[PDB]
Amino acid sequence: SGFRKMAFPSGKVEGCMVQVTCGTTTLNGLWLDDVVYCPRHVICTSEDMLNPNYEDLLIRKSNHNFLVQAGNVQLRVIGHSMQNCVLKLKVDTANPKTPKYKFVRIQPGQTFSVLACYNGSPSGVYQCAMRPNFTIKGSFLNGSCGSVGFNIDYDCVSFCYMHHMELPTGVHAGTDLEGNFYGPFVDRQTAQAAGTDTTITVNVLAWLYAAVINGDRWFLNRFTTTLNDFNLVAMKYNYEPLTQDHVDILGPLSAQTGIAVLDMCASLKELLQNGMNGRTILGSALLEDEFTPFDVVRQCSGVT
Ligand SMILES: *C(=N)[C@H](C[C@@H]1CCNC1=O)NC(=O)[C@@H]1[C@@H]2[C@H](CN1C(=O)[C@@H](NC(=O)C(F)(F)Cl)C(C)(C)C)[C@@H]1C=C[C@H]2C1
Repeated sequence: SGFRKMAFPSGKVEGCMVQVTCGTTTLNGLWLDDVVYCPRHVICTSEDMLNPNYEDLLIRKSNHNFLVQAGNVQLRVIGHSMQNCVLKLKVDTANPKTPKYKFVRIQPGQTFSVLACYNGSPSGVYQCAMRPNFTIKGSFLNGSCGSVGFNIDYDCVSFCYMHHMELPTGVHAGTDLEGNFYGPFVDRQTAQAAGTDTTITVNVLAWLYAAVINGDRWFLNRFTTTLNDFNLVAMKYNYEPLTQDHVDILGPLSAQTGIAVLDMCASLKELLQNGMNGRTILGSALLEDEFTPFDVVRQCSGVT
C-alpha cells in the first residue's frame, strides 16, 4: 500500500545524455544511434535571444563549431541540420547504449518522467504532466536546456519532451523530439504567457480511485450524478470536460473498486463545492491531477 509520485527508472536515458557546446553556450544533447538532438538556441549568444533569425545564424556554423562530449570523450560531428526548433548533429559513432526507442508527441493530461540534466550530466528525476495549457510544472535552471521527458513501455523508451524555456509563472515549455513546441510558444525571449491552468479531471478521478484502493475513502458520499450535470460543476472550478472516452479509460479502476465513474464524479463534485475541510487524501491537502489512470494501475499492480 501507499501511493507516491513515481518516475520511471532513468538508466536507459542516462546512457543517451551528452554535453553539446558551441561558442560559449553549453547545453544537453540526446545521443541516439549516430545522431545528437539538442535545442537550436545552442547557436545563439546572449545578444541574439531578443529576436534571432535561426536560419541566418546557422549559415555561420560549421560541423567543427559543435563540440559533442560523452563523459570525457569527444564525438566527431560530421553533419548538422535544423528540424523545427531542434538541431540534429550527425556524429561518426553510434551510441553503444542506444535503447529501443521511438519519438511520440503526447497529448495534454498525459504524464512522463523528466531527467533534469546540466552539462550533459544528470541532476535528478521527477514526474510531470503535460498541462492542458501545454506547459509543465517542472524544476529547471539555466543549463537545463535539452533535458528530456520520457515514458518506458517494458524495454522501449518513448521520448516525448525536450526542455527549452521557462514562462513568467515559473512553469516550463519545450518541444517534442521533432522540434515542434507543445503549445503556442516560440524559442525567443519575448512577451509570452501561459493560458488558464485547468485541472485534468480524469486524472483527479484516477487518483480518487487510488485513494479508495489504499483504504482512504472518507470522501465517498451517498450521491450519484450525470455526466452533463457533473460537467456543469466542472466548468465552474476550471476542470476539463469529462468525456465518455475518459469514463471508458477509468473502467479498469471502476471495476476493481466496484464504484461507478458517475458515483465517483458525485464525490468529486462535493469536494469541489465544500473543499476538504482540513482533511487529506493520500497525504495531500489538495486534489492531485498528475496521475493518469494508467499511472494508478501500474503503481497499484506493480508493473515493471
Ligand atoms: C536553457 N538553458 C534555459 C532554461 C531556463 C532558464 C531558467 N529556467 C529555465 O528553464 N532557457 C532559456 O534561457 C530560454 C532561451 C531564451 C530565453 N529563455 C527563457 O527561458 C526565458 N523565458 C522567456 O523568454 C519566456 F518564456 F518567453 Cl517568458 C527566461 C526564463 C530566461 C526569461 C530564448 C527563449 C527560449 C530560449 C531562447
